[PDB]
Amino acid sequence: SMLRLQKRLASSVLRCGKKKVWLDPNETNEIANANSCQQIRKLIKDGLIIRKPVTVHSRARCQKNTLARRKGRHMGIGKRKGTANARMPEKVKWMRR
Amino acid sequence: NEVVTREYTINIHKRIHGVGFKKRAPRALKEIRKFAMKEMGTPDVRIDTRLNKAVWAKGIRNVPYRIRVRLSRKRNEDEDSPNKLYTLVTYVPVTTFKNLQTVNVDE
Amino acid sequence: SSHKTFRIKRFLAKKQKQNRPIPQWIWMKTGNKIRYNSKRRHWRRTKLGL
RNA sequence: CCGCCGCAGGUGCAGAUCUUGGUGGUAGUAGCAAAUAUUCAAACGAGAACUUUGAAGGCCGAAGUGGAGAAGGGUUCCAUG
RNA sequence: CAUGUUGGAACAAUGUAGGUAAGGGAAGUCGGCAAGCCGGAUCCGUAACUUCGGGAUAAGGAUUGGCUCUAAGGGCUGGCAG
RNA sequence: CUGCUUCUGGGUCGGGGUUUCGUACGUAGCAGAGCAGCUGCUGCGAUCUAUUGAAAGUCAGCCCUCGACACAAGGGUUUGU
Repeated sequence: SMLRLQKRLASSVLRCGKKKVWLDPNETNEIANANSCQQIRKLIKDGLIIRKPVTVHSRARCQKNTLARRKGRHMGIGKRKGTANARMPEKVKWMRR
Repeated sequence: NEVVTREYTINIHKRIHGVGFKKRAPRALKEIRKFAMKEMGTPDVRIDTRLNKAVWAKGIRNVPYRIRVRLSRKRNEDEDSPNKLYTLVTYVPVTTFKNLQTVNVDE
Repeated sequence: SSHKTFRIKRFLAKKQKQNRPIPQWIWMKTGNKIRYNSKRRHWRRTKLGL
């Protein structure tokens, strides 16, 4: 009916965002009468309130692309947005030499 | 006679033609609800969470052209609305709509 | 603000305690004229000076 | 409270873009159009487009619609109803 | 976070904010206003004039994707190997 | 402006017709710049060729159906010389 107190507390106890607090929608009325963090820590042990997993940001196509960059692919004349100096400066080239 | 379940493909594409990008999927839910009221004369049309998901799968703008649907008139649960029966509109995954008739699936 | 002087926090203390409605036995007194507390003060509406 | 004889005056309103208060027609009208977007199911409840939970689709996109503060507010905090 | 203090239904005219237009091309207009063109990077090339600093991204060209290669540019350790 | 049982009628889906786009995924190839390995085979590889005028969409205000599927002899408000 209103679990805002118990989603806020659950977020504070899990040390996550209330984004990631899953309250069992079946056992709502047993979550409803929590009212304290100690009472909510029981519902974490009972597995009624659960930390949702992190929404996946895979950088697999990033690696696949960086492997092509290592071989000089996608690094052609019509993929260069900054100046030759801007990209790799002549002062750092000289320092190295 | 009353607890009847029938398969349907709903040409959403010709029930969505000319509605704006940010109202295509919301409209697609409202013609599947009309489609239920029309074929099984029940104001109480409850549309499954998985059929919602199926319409919204391509996002708000792009909607499945055809969606397969199991349309099931059922005896209403307690705390009664004066509607004696309701229709539960359930999604059916399908790979080809090519030569799919409306089938009277049985209990 | 969070940083206050003791003098202002005593001023703000009095203004809180004045901001309660009349007791429901005050209007049962013989020569009662008070219907409700007219000198109530909400924190959006009237800004208490300073 | 008033008639008669006298006495006295802050003594008669349609106006002053008069003063104060009230009420019309306008009119159920203008309007409730800046910043992309909602949807499905359930729960509580007399009652749900808006509340809460779950699920979907989106947005801010670390110079944030994020997390903290100073000025300023002053209890707005928190629970319950 | 719930679209900015409301939803629902239509998709007329007039708006407001976006676009696109055959052939012509500023004939429009006080006036190219508005819009459009132009744009990054690499390689060329660059005038009058000049306080010799500039002008200068002057103007004017070329190239640009994806893919498979090739060459060049280094550390570490006992003209060399690892 | 139309339609709502002449055993008939619209409606939903399907299937053809039309048409738009330009040849789907998968599989196959001693097609493929070349490259890597293993003693010719095997890989990695944009693209190419066949399957394939393929695939996909097509009335929502295209045309035709006699193929499926339910639905349809109702409801409401009035009207007299």
